[PDB]
Amino acid sequence: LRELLLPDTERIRRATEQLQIVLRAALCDLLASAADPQIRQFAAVLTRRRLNTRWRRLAAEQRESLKSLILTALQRETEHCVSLSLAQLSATIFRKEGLEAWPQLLQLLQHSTHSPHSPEREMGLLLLSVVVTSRPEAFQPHHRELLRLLNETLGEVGSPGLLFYSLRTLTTMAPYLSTEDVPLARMLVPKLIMAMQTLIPIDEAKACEALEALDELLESEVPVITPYLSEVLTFCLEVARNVALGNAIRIRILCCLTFLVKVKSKALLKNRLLPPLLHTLFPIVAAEPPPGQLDPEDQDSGETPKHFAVQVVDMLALHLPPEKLCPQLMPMLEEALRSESPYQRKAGLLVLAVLSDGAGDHIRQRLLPPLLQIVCKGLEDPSQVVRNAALFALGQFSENLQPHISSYSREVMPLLLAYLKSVPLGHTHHLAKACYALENFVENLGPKVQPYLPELMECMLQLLRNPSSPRAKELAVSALGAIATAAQASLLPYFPAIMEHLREFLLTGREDLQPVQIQSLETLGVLARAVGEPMRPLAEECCQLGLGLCDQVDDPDLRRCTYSLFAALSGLMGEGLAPHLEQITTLMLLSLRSTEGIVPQYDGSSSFLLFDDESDGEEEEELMDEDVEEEDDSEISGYSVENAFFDEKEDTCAAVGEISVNTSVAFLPYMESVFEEVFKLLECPHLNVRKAAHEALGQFCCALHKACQSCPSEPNTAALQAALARVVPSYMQAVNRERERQVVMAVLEALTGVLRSCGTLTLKPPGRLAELCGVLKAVLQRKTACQDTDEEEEEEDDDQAEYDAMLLEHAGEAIPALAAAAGGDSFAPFFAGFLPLLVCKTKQGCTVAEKSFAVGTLAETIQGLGAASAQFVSRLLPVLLSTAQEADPEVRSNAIFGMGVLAEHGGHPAQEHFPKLLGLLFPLLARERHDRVRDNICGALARLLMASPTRKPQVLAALLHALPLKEDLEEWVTIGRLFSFLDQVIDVAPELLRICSLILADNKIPPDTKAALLLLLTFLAKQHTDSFQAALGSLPVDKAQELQAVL
Amino acid sequence: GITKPAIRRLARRGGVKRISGLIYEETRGVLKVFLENVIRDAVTYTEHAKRKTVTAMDVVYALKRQGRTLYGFG
Amino acid sequence: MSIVSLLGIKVLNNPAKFTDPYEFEITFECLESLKHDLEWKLTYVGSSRSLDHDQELDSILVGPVPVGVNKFVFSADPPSAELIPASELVSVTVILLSCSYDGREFVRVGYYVNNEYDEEELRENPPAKVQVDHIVRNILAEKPRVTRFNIVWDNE
Amino acid sequence: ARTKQTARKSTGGKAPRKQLATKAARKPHRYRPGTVALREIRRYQKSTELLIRKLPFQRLVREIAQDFKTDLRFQSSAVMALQEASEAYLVGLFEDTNLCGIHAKRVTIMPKDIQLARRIRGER
Repeated sequence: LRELLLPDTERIRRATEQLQIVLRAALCDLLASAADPQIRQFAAVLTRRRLNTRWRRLAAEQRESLKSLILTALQRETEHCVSLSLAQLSATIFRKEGLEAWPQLLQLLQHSTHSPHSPEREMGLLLLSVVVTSRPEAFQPHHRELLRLLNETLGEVGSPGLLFYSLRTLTTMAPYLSTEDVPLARMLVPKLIMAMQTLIPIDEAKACEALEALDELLESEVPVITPYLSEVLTFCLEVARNVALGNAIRIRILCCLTFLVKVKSKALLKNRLLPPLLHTLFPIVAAEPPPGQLDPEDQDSGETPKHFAVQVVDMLALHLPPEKLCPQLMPMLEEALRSESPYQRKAGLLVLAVLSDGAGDHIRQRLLPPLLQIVCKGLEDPSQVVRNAALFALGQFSENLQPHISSYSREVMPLLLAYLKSVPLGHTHHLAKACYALENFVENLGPKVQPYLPELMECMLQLLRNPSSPRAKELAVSALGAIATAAQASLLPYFPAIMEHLREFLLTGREDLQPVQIQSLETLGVLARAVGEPMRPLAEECCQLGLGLCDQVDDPDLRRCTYSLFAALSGLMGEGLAPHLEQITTLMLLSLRSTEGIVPQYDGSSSFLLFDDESDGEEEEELMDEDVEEEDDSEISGYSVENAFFDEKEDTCAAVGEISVNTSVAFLPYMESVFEEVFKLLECPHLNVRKAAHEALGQFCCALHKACQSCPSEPNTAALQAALARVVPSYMQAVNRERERQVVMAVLEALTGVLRSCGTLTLKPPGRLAELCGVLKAVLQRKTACQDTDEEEEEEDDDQAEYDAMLLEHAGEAIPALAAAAGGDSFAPFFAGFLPLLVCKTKQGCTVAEKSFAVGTLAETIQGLGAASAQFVSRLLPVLLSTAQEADPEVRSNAIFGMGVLAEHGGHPAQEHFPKLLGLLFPLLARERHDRVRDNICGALARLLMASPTRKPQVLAALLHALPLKEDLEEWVTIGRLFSFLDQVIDVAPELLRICSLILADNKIPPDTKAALLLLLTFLAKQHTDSFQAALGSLPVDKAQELQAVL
Repeated sequence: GITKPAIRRLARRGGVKRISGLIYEETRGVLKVFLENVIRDAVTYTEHAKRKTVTAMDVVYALKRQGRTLYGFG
Repeated sequence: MSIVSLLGIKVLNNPAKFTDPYEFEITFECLESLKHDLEWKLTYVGSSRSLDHDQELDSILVGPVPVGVNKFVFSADPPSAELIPASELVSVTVILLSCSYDGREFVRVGYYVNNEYDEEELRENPPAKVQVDHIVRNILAEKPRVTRFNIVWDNE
Repeated sequence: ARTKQTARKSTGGKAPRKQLATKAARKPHRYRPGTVALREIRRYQKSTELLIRKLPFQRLVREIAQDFKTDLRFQSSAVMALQEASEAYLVGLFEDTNLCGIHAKRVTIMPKDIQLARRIRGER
């Protein structure tokens, strides 16, 4: 036994590379060298791999002897690491063999885990945890027995090892908890909390590996932790606010709190668990950093619990109504703002910035005028930290409060521009913060940027045209791209200089300018999206440059932002991508299957075997399908996912969808190749990748449908039918089963976009409508799994979350699209059940936005249903009539539009209400001041005049008295259709003639309206033509010149 | 350069039931020869492209020289 | 996209005698006349350990290219059994038929042929000396393996 | 017509800007995922792993690459394409070898069957 397996001197290499490798120039039989501690550890590590590689070549004669040797060894070991290694070896033997093929290991576990000796219990639990971890599905039957064992063992607070290993066993078993096993876990939860409290001060690593169990138990699809939510939250708060504790454990606890809030936030809202949660969270956000040190985000040239506490606050804001959060947070926040300590201001600004996300509406309409809190105070605060927080808060404000913040541009822009001018060069971190804020504000301005365009262009060309650091050029390029997005067509005067600067950046092959290459490609794509025709001659040259950098250096951020460039260029180039379509379809599919994001981390014993068995026999092991001879869990010390490859997939999916939609003829040979991988991504564990894949399949369906319209061949329509039958079931299955809510909104939006484009092809298979309507009715009824079944238990019809209104609106937006696809005849029975929910949403006293959305959805569904609304007019008329009697512009406009279209498409059952309908339109015409609502009343009156049974016995004169159509050009088609429905045109001649004269210059007015007038002029040009002379004489001569022009 | 379980799995997907012990070295040699040919063609394309780094396009172009083998005459 | 593509291969004598000349029926289509003629080669693979140990039976050229079903007679001698290794003679091997234009091959079809005794009488007592007349070979033409190489046809 | 309320989070637009220059819109390079995320990442990686392990394949490709020319680098996408091509070629070769064995009234494949499959699959 002269086995010198220990390091000796630094010449351990002289041992490893030379000895124990020269066997050729029988060791398995006596690999039981029990001489000195941790040499048994080496022996077990080597034996694990040896048996993994050659288990099936030992037959059965020595199998039992080896098993007995291992069991004897496991009952006499005294150390811990070697005991863990022997447990690993035992699990490896168990994993490759059958469940009942080792009838003594189970007996040992059952006997030891119920033994009255503490070392026996520790050795039993350690081995049990390792065995269960190795093959979790083996212990599927005995969940009740193993849960009972865990509940008995977790009460032993004296020994930390038993607690830690029982918690590891719970970690492994937590995902596979069934509904019938809930009471045992519910009883075990308090023991888990006690074990956590005991294990926190002993060691941080074990505390983290047991927080693993707690986190796994948080989300299990079964109601395990809900009855003890108060105790769990109290423990999390108690451990989270311990300032003397470590940062890693606090970060893990804050992630646990985030998951608690996300899964069930309403439960802690009904109880008085929210005020303590805020009182514990806020000091963490305003925590003073160590003296001398600075926060990670405030460095001159992820780690702290401050960011994770801010994230918890953000998640609380997302999953909670503002009316239940703002009153309980505004006092604390307001007291925080007016504080001497700068970090209190930083915490307040961060909390406000992340509150602007999930409470966008409440701040936007009611708390946006108090914008002085950020721009006028923190942006010029004496403390630099408060200035950085103010810049971040302004960026979040200008990115979340999108439509109502551009009104304050006149006062925000000059100070922001002065701030950018005040930042000196060489301060690229501060310049980056200011440029982030500037871009986020500029992107939404649109036409408002034109007054400030020359100043921005000069400021951003000062950096590029003069010597500056490479870090200060990508920021200028990004700001330039934002300015290009803002000024879509006003950027022509500066276009040549910007283009030549971008080309100069792209051409130069200097290795220190990679990020500005990425930004140049991105801004080239942004320019292609924004500016149109003048870039078409130069667009072809941009494809060569985009691929030229994509094949010189390999970078996930370079392959990305190039697919976006081609997606942008496909809009204007059109079918010109065919030569490059093959090259951009490959090198993109490879990015879609690239698994380089998940790189394993190996920190353990080094491999010294490096030997492969040589045999010449006839191997029969292939009969067992599930070969376990491969390298499974080779001392995996966790994984380190790179957050740059999933961000590559999320963008390449959208890029390929846009390319397929644009290039709809040349993409057919590659559509089948791309579709399979895009579908394969639907099971990705990434939120954004799943969202992008769901949004990309719908674009594939639309592109394939328009290709089928282009070439009406049998293979094209067969492929379209197959693609729809593969996508629509996936869309329906991912709505009422997928927990992530952000995916569900995207899926509903994609489904709405498919039903509008594909049309009747979607619903051709029988029974598809019956389940699509069921799904859309389940979303409105809050029965889906994404909404957590109305956050468990029940509700008393209270105010729901701010972000669930968007989900309900997306669900209800597909009803008009669904109606226009089923033809109306077959959609009536389903609309009968759909009606009560929409009527409830528009009940008096509810939200204004929901009221308007419900009324508009009813109007559009009337439009889609058409002649099948005869049985629904009776129910619909009271709702629209009551809604048209409010004091809101949008709501009343939608009500009038819906009432008019109901009159148009109501058929015979709607005719009996015509005198009553006319008796109410006259008072609304005069009293109303808004231009939109009077235009919609005009359109409703026109449509009502169209649906005349025989004739109209004046409505026509009063309607033609005023024609102020300004902001509703889409009603001009109905107005034009109104004319020529077939004598008193003398009185109403001047206004219609002047309307025609003014609309001659404008191309926005449909030509059909003008053509209608000529028919009635020519028809009446013979009978009673004497009135035309009087009409011409009455008109002013200046209008007479334009009148005589057309003849 | 290919592990034995990978060879067994590849044979499994091909429908092979029983394998002799001498298959591993032979299939490693076959893979080495195939990759030598493909890398040769890819390097030829890369040199024709005046570049010092082989990309995916070069490999795709190189794969076209081996031709296509499909069952039937489709 | 090859101008001339194979459609199907029909074998008239299968199983055939070992010494019986190989004869096949070939159906193809001619879109346009080719200035140079097409030559087909039949090769027998004796030993798989080396590629230089194979033997080419012959090479024949046909001038006219008829459109449709073609009438033609092979002029190839039977493969030499003597040059085949004695150990590997009674074993499976492959035969390759290819059509080449100007020395550039574009279609190649291979067939597995098995040299096995047709009677249990010799299998029960296999002698050291092998008898060529008692070995019957069969060709699995039911599952052909075709390889297509794309080549340039017109300068364009 | 109906007033369209699309002014909320810019959803439905052409494409949001990446904003990866400005601190990627507020550790991105390397971060440790959560337990529930780690388990799902493990499941996804195991579910889509290719037959040939990637590290030995890149090592072998590098071996032949330096056999041809020293200091010759390979794109990762090129290595992935080579790996997929090798897997497809090996599966085709193995199924042809199984056919050769079946036709030969044998159930065990041998190196001569591999050579015959190579010869019939197009020489080269």
